[PDB]
Amino acid sequence: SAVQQKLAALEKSSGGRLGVALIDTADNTQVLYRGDERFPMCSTSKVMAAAAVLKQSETQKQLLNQPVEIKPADLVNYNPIAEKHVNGTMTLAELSAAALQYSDNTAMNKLIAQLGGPGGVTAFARAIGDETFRLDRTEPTLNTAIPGDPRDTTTPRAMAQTLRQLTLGHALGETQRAQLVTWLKGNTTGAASIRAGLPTSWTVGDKTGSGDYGTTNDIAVIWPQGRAPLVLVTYFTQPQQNAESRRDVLASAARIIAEGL
Repeated sequence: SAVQQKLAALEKSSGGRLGVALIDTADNTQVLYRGDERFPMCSTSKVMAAAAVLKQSETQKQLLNQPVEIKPADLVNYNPIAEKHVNGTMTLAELSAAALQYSDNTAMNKLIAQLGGPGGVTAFARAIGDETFRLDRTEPTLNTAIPGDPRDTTTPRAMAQTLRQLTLGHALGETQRAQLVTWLKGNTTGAASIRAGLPTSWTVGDKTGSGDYGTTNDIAVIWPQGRAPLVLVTYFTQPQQNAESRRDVLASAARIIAEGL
């Protein structure tokens, strides 16, 4: 299609490897570009950790209000919110919000711990029917994004389907789903990524990710004004370990997708 030729050209112009999956929930049509290739998730994996905690809260009704101590030893490389609460506590809700809306890496590690390790995050993916997602490491080493390394990867197609289920479907309870949507809509890190390729009137909830090898990712649910929502996953990684982030590629891919709907 026109759209796949334009995405291939964008990819060729960028020097990297681009993976895209769009689900249009109006007709359940899908547009895929390298849709079954593995990409390093980097911080887009935080969505799965937060959703797993939300799932636990369907039975432990008070779980999100549970205080969790933030100690200096807990701090890793990027902790914009947890830093503000060292030697104090954050609730699991506050950690989930921090992980999602600020990409706080300490918060992500506390969510992983709450789930019993990376295996507990992966287990949740399996439980909701995602056989592709794998979380193997904690922060910050899950962002190494080494070419060919299957650790901490998923595919665009798999992540789109899973994001759809978590936000628009019923993999979570009604209150939990609404909370996740509210968290994603409040993301602060996304302005230059998918959002930048889309009409300003559209409502977007997204989670970015960044890592080594210039890895630059964004996964989004999109609510156009007067139109069924869309799920869009854009993954991008590059051949040089020290390559710079290319959020403009994600904006451009979103724009190409938006041209056609």
